Amino acid sequence: VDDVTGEKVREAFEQFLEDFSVQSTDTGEVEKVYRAQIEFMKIYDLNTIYIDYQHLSMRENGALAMAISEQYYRFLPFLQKGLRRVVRKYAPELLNTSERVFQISFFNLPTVHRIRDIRSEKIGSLLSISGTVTRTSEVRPELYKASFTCDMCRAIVDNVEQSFKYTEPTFCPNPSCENRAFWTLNVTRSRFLDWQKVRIQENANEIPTGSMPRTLDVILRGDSVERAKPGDRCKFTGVEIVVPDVTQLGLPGVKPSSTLVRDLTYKISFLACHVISIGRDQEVFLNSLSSDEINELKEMVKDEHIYDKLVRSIAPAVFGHEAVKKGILLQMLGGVHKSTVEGIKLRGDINICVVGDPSTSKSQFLKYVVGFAPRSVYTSGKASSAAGLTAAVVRDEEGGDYTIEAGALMLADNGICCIDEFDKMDISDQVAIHEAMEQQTISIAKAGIHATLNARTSILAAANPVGGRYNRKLSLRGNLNMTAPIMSRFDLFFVILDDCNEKIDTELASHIVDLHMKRDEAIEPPFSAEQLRRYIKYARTFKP
Amino acid sequence: SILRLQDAMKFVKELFTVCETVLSLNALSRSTGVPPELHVLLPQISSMMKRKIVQDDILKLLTIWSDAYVVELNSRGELTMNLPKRDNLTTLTNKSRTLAFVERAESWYQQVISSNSKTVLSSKVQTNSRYLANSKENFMYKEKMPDSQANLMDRLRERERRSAALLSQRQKRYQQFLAMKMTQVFDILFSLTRGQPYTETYLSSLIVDSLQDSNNPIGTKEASEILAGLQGILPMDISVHQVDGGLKVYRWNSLDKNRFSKLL
Amino acid sequence: PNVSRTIARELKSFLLEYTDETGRSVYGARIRTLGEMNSESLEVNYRHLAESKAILALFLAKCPEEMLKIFDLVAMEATELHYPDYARIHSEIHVRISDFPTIYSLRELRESNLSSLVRVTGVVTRRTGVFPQLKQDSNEEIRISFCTNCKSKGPFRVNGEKTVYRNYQRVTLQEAPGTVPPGRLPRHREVILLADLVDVSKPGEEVEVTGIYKNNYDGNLNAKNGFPVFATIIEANSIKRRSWTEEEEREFRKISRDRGIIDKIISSMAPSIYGHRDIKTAVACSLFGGVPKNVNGKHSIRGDINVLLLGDPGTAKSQILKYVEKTAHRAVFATGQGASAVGLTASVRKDPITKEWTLEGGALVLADKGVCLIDEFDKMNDQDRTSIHEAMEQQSISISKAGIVTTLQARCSIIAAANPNGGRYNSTLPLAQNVSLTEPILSRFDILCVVRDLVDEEADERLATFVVDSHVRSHQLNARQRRLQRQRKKEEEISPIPQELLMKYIHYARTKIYPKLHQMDMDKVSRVYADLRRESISTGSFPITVRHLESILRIAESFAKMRLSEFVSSYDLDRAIKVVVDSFVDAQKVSVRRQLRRSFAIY
Ligand SMILES: Nc1ncnc2c1ncn2[C@@H]1O[C@H](COP(=O)(O)OP(=O)(O)OP(O)(O)=S)[C@@H](O)[C@H]1O
Ligand SMILES: Nc1ncnc2c1ncn2[C@@H]1O[C@H](COP(=O)(O)OP(=O)(O)OP(O)(O)=S)[C@@H](O)[C@H]1O
Repeated sequence: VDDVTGEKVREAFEQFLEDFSVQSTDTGEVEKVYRAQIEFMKIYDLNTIYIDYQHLSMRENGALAMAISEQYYRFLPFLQKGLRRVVRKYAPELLNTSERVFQISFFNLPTVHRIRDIRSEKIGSLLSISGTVTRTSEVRPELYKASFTCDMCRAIVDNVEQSFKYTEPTFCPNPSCENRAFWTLNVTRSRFLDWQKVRIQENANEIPTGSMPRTLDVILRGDSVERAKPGDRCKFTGVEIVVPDVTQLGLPGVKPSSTLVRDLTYKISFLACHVISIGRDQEVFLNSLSSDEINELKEMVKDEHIYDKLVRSIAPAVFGHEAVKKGILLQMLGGVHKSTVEGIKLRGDINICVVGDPSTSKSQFLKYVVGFAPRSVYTSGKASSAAGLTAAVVRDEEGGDYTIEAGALMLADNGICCIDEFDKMDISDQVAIHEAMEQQTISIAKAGIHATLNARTSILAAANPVGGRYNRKLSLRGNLNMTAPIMSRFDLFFVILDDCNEKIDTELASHIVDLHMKRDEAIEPPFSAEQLRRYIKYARTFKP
Repeated sequence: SILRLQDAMKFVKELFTVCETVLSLNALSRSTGVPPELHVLLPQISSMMKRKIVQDDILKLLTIWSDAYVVELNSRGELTMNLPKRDNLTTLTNKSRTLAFVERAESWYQQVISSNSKTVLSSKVQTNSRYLANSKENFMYKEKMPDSQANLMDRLRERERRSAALLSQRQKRYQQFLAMKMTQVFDILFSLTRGQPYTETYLSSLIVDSLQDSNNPIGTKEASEILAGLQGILPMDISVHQVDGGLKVYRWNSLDKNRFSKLL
Repeated sequence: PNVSRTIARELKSFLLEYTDETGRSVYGARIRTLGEMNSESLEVNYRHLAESKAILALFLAKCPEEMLKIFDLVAMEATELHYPDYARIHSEIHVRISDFPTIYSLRELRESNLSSLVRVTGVVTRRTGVFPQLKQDSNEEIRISFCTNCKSKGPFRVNGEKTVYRNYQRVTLQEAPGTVPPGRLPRHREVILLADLVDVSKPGEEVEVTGIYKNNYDGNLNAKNGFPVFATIIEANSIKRRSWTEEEEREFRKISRDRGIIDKIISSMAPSIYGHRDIKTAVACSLFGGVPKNVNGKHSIRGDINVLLLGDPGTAKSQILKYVEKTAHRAVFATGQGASAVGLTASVRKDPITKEWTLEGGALVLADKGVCLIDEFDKMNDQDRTSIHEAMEQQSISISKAGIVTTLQARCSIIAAANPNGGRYNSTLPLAQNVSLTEPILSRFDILCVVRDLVDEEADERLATFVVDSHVRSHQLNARQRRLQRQRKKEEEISPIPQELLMKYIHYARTKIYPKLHQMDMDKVSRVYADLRRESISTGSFPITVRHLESILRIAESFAKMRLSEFVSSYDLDRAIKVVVDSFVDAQKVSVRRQLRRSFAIY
């Protein structure tokens, strides 16, 4: 029934992209939508078509889309073949193409998966994966369908490779002979699509704090190549196939062989068809958001004292410091970074840099922000090195070439990259930051590779004064132990003190106690640590 | 000079001798219909001559012999040109076209001799919202007109009253807000997750960090509320019963939903 | 194309019997030039062949390599029927083609283009040595069906020799730096060099290749057995190591013939900066460049300025050099954090995966005939400092290393943003003591942009107004018209020349004009130089050497290029002496005030 199962899939899918998939008209786009997609595609050379998954769900009550999702890799060739029967009708691109290739790429899936959610049960299925790229590989052309030439018949064979090992026919389909001599490969009449392999790793939001983030390697084929960039968060979408790796020997052991031939050793690798990398636009962000949540924002923005209601609600545990809490609330809300006249581009981000006496709860702000600010990173600094902080150069065996490691700065793009104990960081690593402060971009010329990657990253700091605690006696000049530039580039400064009192220390002690008295978690601030996030994700778009 | 310098047709007719060639070249390499933007072909023919070549040269080619091409302008605002022939070429046809073109140029020469191979005109075709800003409310302490008496207590005497509704109103807002969220959740777990024994913590931590890392985020315990609401508004399939910690959830059986979502 | 015997005939109608403009066969000359030169390589003037027979030219798309392989053998028999000796002289001759209109940049290559002909620009990033490439496994070494005695699992070993060897030099070509948009790593393409084209190119130098675009695999499997490493490789067929409209240069001259150009350029040199005319002046000077002049007599002296910008926090120096990166033609921005001296200059390595010697152009090499922009000098290791000092003095990079010997040329200027030791300028204290850079490399530079931040009640107010207005101005077909023209209105709010004009201007300048001098003032400027020498011996220690003098003319020639004179002028030489003398003045101690009068005899 699986033959006619794939054929019913074909019928249903051809039917879906046949009729309209979008009901809108006279306000959005025309009723027929994927016909318009095909028309756009025909004039240009897109070579692939993206289709919603929601609409697939809305086609046959999801049953069609469900079937496509659960088992997918069986239908990729099935659906790709079904597509022609459509496109041959309307857009005669295919005979004029002289080639018959279309990456039917899905997108907007309802359920992203953390990478540790990947199993083998999801084999051959369709899935979307959030994560952070790292160490892209240079694009290499990959054979897709080749022309094998017989050794004596010299006939053409449209043999299809499966990214496993050199495939080959068994009898020369030219019925003149049924030879088994190795048909001579041809590269010309062989459509090959280049692919780029990137090592994706789990982000911070989903990993339980304190655990090492698992990784994996994913492969990008088709036009999806080159769409990645070290540091950019992405939400890939595609199959979850397995690639044979002869390199697995020893410690596992028991693994079987193809004898009734040699051991088939395997390893999982996502293969993504479509890439999304995002992360006056209120025209976009608003109408994108449904009318309901507009009421919630409407509330949290039309209230009078939000700017106060917010600032005393950024550090529920911390006691007071209404100066610094302000400094942070402004951090997560960057500037505009709008470039000048074509001459140059100037920075649009803020870098608050606390420096405080002992027990000032300066590490709490960080180990909070880095857990509340999106795509952030916490590094003790002195344990780390300058090379690690900006970018690393490392060698890869794929092409025997040098390439880039994203590092804290590049994988901290568009998020706060907090740091601890600058003073402890010897200058050898203090230096490697400057370009990620004002010029906003890192530039590296090592081991032959010259490149420059933009790191639009807010930074922070928590270094302690020179003598641990700093003499009120002494001045401030010979008291911070940091040079002029890095003292300037910090567009805030907070030398936090710590002094004695009664009408303060009593309150502080009562507060800490109430904290340690779990039952007395009256700490509830006006705005939760969640609605603050959505309110920001709105306010990030005004560019006054 | 005025009579013979106008015999510079070679410096323009040669443009027709090679343009079609590279044009044909593009035509014989581009299966997209070979749409042409002068901002690429113009440098191409430039290199082909190394001379300055600007659109005016194509305009002079149009002026001398306007039928051998189409000169329409693209919707983006760029003037293009394609071939009139319905197949690629037969180089003898191209040769005869170049011959008749130089013959047309000589006819121009005779019938003109003043005119320095002028250019022809182009064949032109015929051709608030909830922005939640507040730029005024932050003006100043304008709130100085109402010089009322203790009447303000009056207003305040009603304040507490509305505090009852307002609070509850805000409460209903979540009864509203969460509502819209669940409108997608019965297609979040549904459309991908057919593992029957799913628990609560895992499913929640799936909901958060799902598409809720896009424009519209959400919090964990809020996801728990979403689940409880889904179950309650559909106890037919979704059966949730707690063992020791965390409420395990039912075995999915994929109903239709909005028919009950209208019960907001 | 099997019947192509007749087609080869028809294309060999053009073979010898074509002439033009009073005879003089295009190839009747080439055949005898080969008979007398023995270069085993035919030229094919594509311009004339394009006129000859359109079908033959178009045949460079379907089977272009098959077409050319059929063509060149009959060209061989042609030069052999012309010279019956020639066939025995060489082993085989391959033709080369003149030029195409197809200028697909490296950023644009598609599967439609592969296996066809392509002409691309770029820069040779790095190259290798000659390969004896392999090219019943003829050149498989991955396909062995039953040619093994123990073929079940006992492995049989083939040799890698006794096999045909093709002259094979794999050159990495990357996109031209500067043109690369910021963020994107420049593409790499492996072009192939063969018998005649071997070693004809170096790294760091511009090239233009005309080869085909094969989808060929490499037997360095390294991944799986029946899966070679497939690279989209350019096969070279002609290499060129190397325009704008007339009335363009006409109105261009119309502008450049004014009197204000030498200062309108300055005031337009920097888009969003307040003050620092002196530093903008030096920037423009070392941007335009001067006429170099090889000296086989004593030592080749380059005519290329080298500005060191001794900065100070707050002063927009890095923004200046970022503007320069954008505006100039061959900018290579590299910061003293990722210095790794092996990176700045060229280096030679062995690749672990393929066991092949390569040598890779450095930042100085990657910038040749341009500007290399470095900053945070005092924040780099001293060994980088030593290598850069060597490079500046020889303006090139010789190399004689394990398995390789050559001499790359690195004319390219250097702009350098520095940072004084510790914090800012201490005081009027000497510049040398004020910086941890060595006296040799200090003297290697000619211009020293001394900037300083000083509190002022008023000048800072005006500057602030300026900067605020800067952050104010930052932020279909008719909308694009109304947008382009409004961007140009903002281009005019900074009243002097718009930018695109100025970049075309600098290109025009560094291309065409090469000014020189007259005898008249050169000995009177040596007189002024001697007067400087007496004012400097009155200063005690001082680096006043031949470099300090030659800088003057090296700047005056840049000023002439600014004026497009082809020969130095008075006012320009006075500008040059002013800039040099006061750049020196800034470096010195309290004497500076005395110096303002002491060496004032010039002004
Ligand atoms: N203002 C405060 N209110 C309540 N608790 C505080 C406050 N300041 C410090 N604490 C507590 O005291 C501990 C010390 O806080 P910090 O001084 O921030 O530690 P830290 O970040 O390691 O400081 P350094 O400079 O790196 S040694 C924390 O675990 C806090 O819980
Ligand atoms: N005339 C000016 N107009 C506008 N901005 C200016 C001007 N002068 C300085 N600036 C500022 O200077 C900034 C860049 O200065 P930089 O040259 O980067 O200083 P800096 O050399 O980076 O400091 P270092 O290297 O850490 S010592 C710009 O972003 C401006 O804010």
